[PDB]
Amino acid sequence: FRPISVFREANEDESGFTCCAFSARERFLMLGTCTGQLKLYNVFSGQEEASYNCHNSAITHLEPSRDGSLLLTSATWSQPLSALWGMKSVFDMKHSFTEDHYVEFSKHSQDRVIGTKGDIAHIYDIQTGNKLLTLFNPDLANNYKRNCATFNPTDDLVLNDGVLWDVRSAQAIHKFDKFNMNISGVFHPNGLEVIINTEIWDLRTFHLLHTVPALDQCRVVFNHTGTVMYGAMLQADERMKSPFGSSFRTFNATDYKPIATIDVKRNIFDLCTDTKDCYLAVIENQGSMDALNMDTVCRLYEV
Ligand SMILES: COCC#Cc1[nH]cc(C(=O)N[C@@H](CC(N)=O)c2ccc(F)c(Cl)c2)c1-c1ccc(Cl)cc1F
Ligand SMILES: [Cl-]
Ligand SMILES: [Cl-]
Ligand SMILES: [Cl-]
Ligand SMILES: [Cl-]
Ligand code: NA
Ligand code: NA
Repeated sequence: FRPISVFREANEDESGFTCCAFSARERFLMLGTCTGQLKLYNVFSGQEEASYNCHNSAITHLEPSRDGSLLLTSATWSQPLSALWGMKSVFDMKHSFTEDHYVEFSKHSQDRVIGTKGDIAHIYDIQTGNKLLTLFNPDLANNYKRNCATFNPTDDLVLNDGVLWDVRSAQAIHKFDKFNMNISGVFHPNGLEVIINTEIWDLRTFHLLHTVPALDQCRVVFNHTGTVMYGAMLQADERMKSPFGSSFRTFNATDYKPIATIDVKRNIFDLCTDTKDCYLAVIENQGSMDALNMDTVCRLYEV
């Protein structure tokens, strides 16, 4: 992890970056801020290129579509909690997801959005914004406090609240047993495994493949090729405070063997991987959770 670039929010007493994602445009990074702005920065120079007001509270998460035409944002407490924006021609609002505090695109064909409202998953059509499906079964729920619904790589399956759903049939296929209070789990890009906190399960048999203690209370992301997994531990759950602690870990995504532990000695707000297994960007807070304001920087690392 060679540092390449660092920058703070331009012309700001304290810097308020809260999240990041690589643009479809080379050399440009999208950043959310604590005042609900979306900014485009040159990641090498640190120059601010564009700014748009998206939310009336901190942006917590953002996801660009692969083709560069659409963007999902989420905010902490304002209404709507999540939104879809068009980024061709004039930056515009396409749809609002009033009470969904987390959203993702579908993965294979990016024609749908999946939103989370507490224990409930909502699936929407991008074109119409219509809610197509609600996935929720009170009898199967794990009631994970930090539930996030997600599609699998082929968009055929959803994981919501530790329940595996077949989308087409809107059938609960399997409920994974609950071994933590918070984390609901994600699909491995390999399409064969799910990672639910410290447990790795096989989708073809439902057997436990691996225990990975270091993944406790972690969010994870993969590099472009799905050969490396990055994890960072959430802080246990007024301005937005650092969602993560000060370390992230890398793992071989084929065998879950630890590769590196990186303590950046600053609490982490977000991490994003590029689309070419080359660069990582990290939002790091110079300030503590007791500071009046956050004072974040974006570091670009070569991996
Ligand atoms: C605390 O509430 C406000 C918040 C927040 C928040 N900011 C970034 C993320 C996040 O998960 N980012 C991914 C990457 C991504 N963009 O999905 C991430 C993967 C691995 C890493 F090592 C690192 Cl540091 C971050 C989150 C987040 C937290 C909790 C849950 Cl349940 C869901 C979330 F999206
Ligand atoms: Cl600038
Ligand atoms: Cl806020
Ligand atoms: Cl827990
Ligand atoms: Cl903080
Ligand atoms: Na730089
Ligand atoms: Na705002």
